[PDB]
Amino acid sequence: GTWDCDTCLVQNKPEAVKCVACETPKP
Amino acid sequence: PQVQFKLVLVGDGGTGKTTFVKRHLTGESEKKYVATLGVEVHPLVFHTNRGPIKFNVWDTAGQEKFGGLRDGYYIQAQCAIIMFDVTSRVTYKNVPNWHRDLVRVCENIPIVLCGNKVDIKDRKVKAKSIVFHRKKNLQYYDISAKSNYNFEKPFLWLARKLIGDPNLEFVAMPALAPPEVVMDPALAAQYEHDLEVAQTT
Ligand SMILES: Nc1nc2c(ncn2[C@@H]2O[C@H](COP(=O)(O)OP(=O)(O)O)[C@@H](O)[C@H]2O)c(=O)[nH]1
Ligand SMILES: [Mg+2]
Ligand SMILES: [Mg+2]
Ligand SMILES: [Mg+2]
Ligand SMILES: [Zn+2]
Repeated sequence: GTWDCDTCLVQNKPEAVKCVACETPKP
Repeated sequence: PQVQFKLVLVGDGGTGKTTFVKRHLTGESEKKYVATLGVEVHPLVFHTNRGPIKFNVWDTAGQEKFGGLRDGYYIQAQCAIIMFDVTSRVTYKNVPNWHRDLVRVCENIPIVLCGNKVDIKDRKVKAKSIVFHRKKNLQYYDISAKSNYNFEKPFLWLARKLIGDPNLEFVAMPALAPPEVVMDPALAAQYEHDLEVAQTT
């Protein structure tokens, strides 16, 4: 399942390691 | 899970984008700074007849004065508002540029065109000159950030487009900063009629 970035609130797909928008790493 | 959409707010520097987004008090108290991009994301909740919907509005930190915005700003936008200043004709002249920048990166997302500062007596960009929206599923609203005038209108149109429900309503206005200027009910009436008159041409 996808996940919400804690920094910019963008939704990333479950695969991504960092936010596709703000490059913030997944917690 | 909460229903929410990324909304990018673009337009020339000085058109009132920051002033506008900040009217929404809780969106301002809960805003998130994104250093990597130099952006503040304002979570704007609106309560609709079908539940809450949240617009996460991306506000620049002024960089738009010095060039086009980077891809990461636009990335994954689901809707947008394009703003200009009806007291600065060049800001409206730049609208097609923002649209192009936006569509290049986001495609055919719902977009609303806003002419801000209509509270100001000596208006320069009047209804009959505002034409860019007619062509591309772009809705237009006059607004006045400082007076809260038409504040909910862009958000309601986008809500109806995103949910796919023409009958969606806001059950109540969000708590907003008290107007710093007054929007003359007569000007609002004339500007409103001016847009309908124009829409039939
Ligand atoms: N009269 C009037 N002035 C406004 C309005 N919105 C913004 N301004 C002024 O325009 C200037 C630039 O506004 P700002 O929000 O910083 O624009 P931005 O660069 O697009 O983010 C500021 O001095 C604001 O006070 C409005 O609705 N009415
Ligand atoms: Mg600003
Ligand atoms: Mg506040
Ligand atoms: Mg509220
Ligand atoms: Zn992010």
